[PDB]
Amino acid sequence: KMPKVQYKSNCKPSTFAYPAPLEPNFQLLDNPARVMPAQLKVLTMPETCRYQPFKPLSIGGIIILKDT
Amino acid sequence: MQIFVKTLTGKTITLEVEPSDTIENVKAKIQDKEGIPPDQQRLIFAGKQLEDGRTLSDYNIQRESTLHLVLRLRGG
Amino acid sequence: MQIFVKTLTGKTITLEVEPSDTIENVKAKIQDKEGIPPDQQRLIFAGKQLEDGRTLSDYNIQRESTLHLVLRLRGG
Amino acid sequence: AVDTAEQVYISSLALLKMLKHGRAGVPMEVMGLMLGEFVDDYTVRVIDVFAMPQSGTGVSVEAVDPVFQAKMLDMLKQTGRPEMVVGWYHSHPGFGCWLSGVDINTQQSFEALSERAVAVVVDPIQSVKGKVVIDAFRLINANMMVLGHEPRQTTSNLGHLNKPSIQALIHGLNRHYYSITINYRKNELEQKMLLNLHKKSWMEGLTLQDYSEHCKHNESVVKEMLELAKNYNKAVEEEDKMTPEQLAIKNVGKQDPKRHLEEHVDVLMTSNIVQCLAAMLDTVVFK
Amino acid sequence: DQTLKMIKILSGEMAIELHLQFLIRNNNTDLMILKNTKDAVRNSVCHTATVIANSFMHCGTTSDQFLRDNLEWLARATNWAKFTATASLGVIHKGHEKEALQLMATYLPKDTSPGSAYQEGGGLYALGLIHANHGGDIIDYLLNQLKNASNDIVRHGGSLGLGLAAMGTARQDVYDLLKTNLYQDDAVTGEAAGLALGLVMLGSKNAQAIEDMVGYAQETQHEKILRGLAVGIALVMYGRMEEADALIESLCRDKDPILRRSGMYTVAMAYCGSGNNKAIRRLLHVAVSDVNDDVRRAAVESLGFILFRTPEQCPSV
Amino acid sequence: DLYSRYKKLQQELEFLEVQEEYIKDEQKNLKK
Repeated sequence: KMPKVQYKSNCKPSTFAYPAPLEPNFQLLDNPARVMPAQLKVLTMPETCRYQPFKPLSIGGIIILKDT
Repeated sequence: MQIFVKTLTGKTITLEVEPSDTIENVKAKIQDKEGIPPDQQRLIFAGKQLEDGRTLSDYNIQRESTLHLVLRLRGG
Repeated sequence: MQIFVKTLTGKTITLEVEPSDTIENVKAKIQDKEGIPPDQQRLIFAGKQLEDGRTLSDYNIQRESTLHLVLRLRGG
Repeated sequence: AVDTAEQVYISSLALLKMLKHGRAGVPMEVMGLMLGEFVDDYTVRVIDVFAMPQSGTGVSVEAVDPVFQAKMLDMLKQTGRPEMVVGWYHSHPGFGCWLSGVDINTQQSFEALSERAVAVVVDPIQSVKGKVVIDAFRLINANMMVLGHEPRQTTSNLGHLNKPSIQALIHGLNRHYYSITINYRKNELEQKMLLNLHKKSWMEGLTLQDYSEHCKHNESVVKEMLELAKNYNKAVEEEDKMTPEQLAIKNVGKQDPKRHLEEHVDVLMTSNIVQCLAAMLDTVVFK
Repeated sequence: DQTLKMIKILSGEMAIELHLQFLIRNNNTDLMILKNTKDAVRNSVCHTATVIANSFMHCGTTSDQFLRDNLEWLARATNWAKFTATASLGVIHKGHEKEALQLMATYLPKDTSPGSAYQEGGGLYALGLIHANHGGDIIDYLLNQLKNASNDIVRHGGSLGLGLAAMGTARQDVYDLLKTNLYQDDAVTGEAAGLALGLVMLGSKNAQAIEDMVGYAQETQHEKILRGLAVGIALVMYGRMEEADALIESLCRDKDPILRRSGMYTVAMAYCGSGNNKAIRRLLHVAVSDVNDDVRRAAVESLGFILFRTPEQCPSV
Repeated sequence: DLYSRYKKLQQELEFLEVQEEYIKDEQKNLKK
């Protein structure tokens, strides 16, 4: 099973743009997000949640999320 | 009865014929089998080039003998 | 001495020959026992094609050697 | 269905034969027949070629009588080479490459007897020291465009590596017939023995060039070096007194001393080195 | 449980299914580009270009209405194009394994067996793209199907599918069947067999198999087989670096252009990621000096594989 | 860092002189 958990970007949204076309700096993210490999190092870790990343975040792929 | 012919591609052709058949009838049968215009095709046997009006009988041909067929050729 | 001829059909035919035999004569035996005329074949021997003016010894073929054989259809 | 990858292989011997025959009939359009085998539905090899006798119309030629080829196609099999015929060729001298409105007709029956047939064309007077102008063609039936289809369904890049000339495209080309790419079948042995062209006898390498004319040639060349050296410094003095834009024009009418001088130095040194080396080798190798 | 750990970690079908779920739920795309191209198609080349291109946009998204609503336009394509078209379906449903066999069986006209055999011949190929490594029983299934040897179109599609689905396994049965399929010396079977063999023999540096497969390539009339196996004899040899040198010193010694071309791919694949001085030196040298343009291409083509760990270098050369 | 000041210098020394080889061959082929 997967838990519902959230994150946010630290940076201007245009950097993570997925426009599909025809200022904040804290845009949130849900459990799985399209994250550009160059910008993994600028996401806000889920420090507000009760859950914590056991894998050192700012890395790709799946992580087990420890409830605390 | 039946007769054979061969050509420079290595192709062989077999015709049901009778000794009374004229050379022009043979040419007609060849076109009926393959569609070639009778004036572009030419026939040889016994070192002799054929002519239309004679017949298998007077050509002294015998069962299953093999004629040679050859093609007209020009530039232009 | 024995050799084996694996046809494209999968049928493998036993051929008895000798090093003094020649490829033309193996083709002759092939026509004898399978009817197929001598120009309708290619002999592959899992390598270069065989050539008819050569003896079996020229290919260093030995007892129980095996070969595969393909048809040689020409024209159409 | 046909495709855009078919490939034609020709031997060296067919090439030399075709060039010689086409060049001999230089004012007119000679003829010939070519033979080989279809090794598979993607590639065709032509192995050898033989000429044909014609009576020539002013515009073109027609094969005079078929008994000749009926003889030939069995006369030579007594010496191997059992191959069947695969195509024909004619030469256009200097016109270019295309099929005329009657060449097409001749190809029609070749294809009707065997659907894989080919036509070849060569240019013996425009081909120079390379880039011999050869091409290969085959007809297409207008039926396919009546359906609105196009021939040669395509699966690969390798057919589109060349473009036709404008002159070839004014004539029918794609609206009547299509071309096939060609390459040259080779082996090492014939190359190994052909490069002997213009090799020469060993003895030629050890000759001393008539010591009496050698000095005459030398001190003939020195004289024009004199008369040129006395004309060099004028063109050195005029180096800058006029606009350089017209300086190119200053060359066009009148030979310049500088460039015209140094070829004499080249000649003198090239001769006088080898003339001196050969004498030493001789004065050691014999007694 | 330690019992289910084997499937959880070594099967990893959980991970495949999770990636599928991610891609299916988070599918963002816009077909308007495709529609803008749709009227520009005027020839078969462009038609096949579009029908391959759109499949790239839909990798594993299981979305194919763009075909259903353009079915009669698609029916304009013919011959090998149809082989491509059905093949592209395998890309759209990459992963998706749990129903895949039935899914394509929904559309595979196997009982019809059309005289346009392409319509089935490509389906096996598609089935290979789905199971790019999780072959398992599917492997044997495809192998069993090849036992029909019905016609060389299906023989081609089958050898492709099986070679992909069983890659690197070095399963003996597939090596056997591909060997016997190559020896037919046929110009449309033998190259596909060669490729599939390269796939299943991946990285094995298997000496007896190499000595086997170079033999036919030394002496054959049909170029297609050489133009296929030129890849396989590189692919078997991955990463062994200097251990492969004996092969290289032979291939670059060959006079047949196709084998010299293959040598380039082989030296490329032997030294991936490491800019070994002799590798770069020889590979660059041959591009300057060979007489045949295709090998001159493939030579410089090979550099990218041996440089990719240091992108900042390549513009310097 | 101080060890990279040796490794990178070795690597550039390696990469240079292979630049020399193709240019040396290319000038030969060009006139040909």
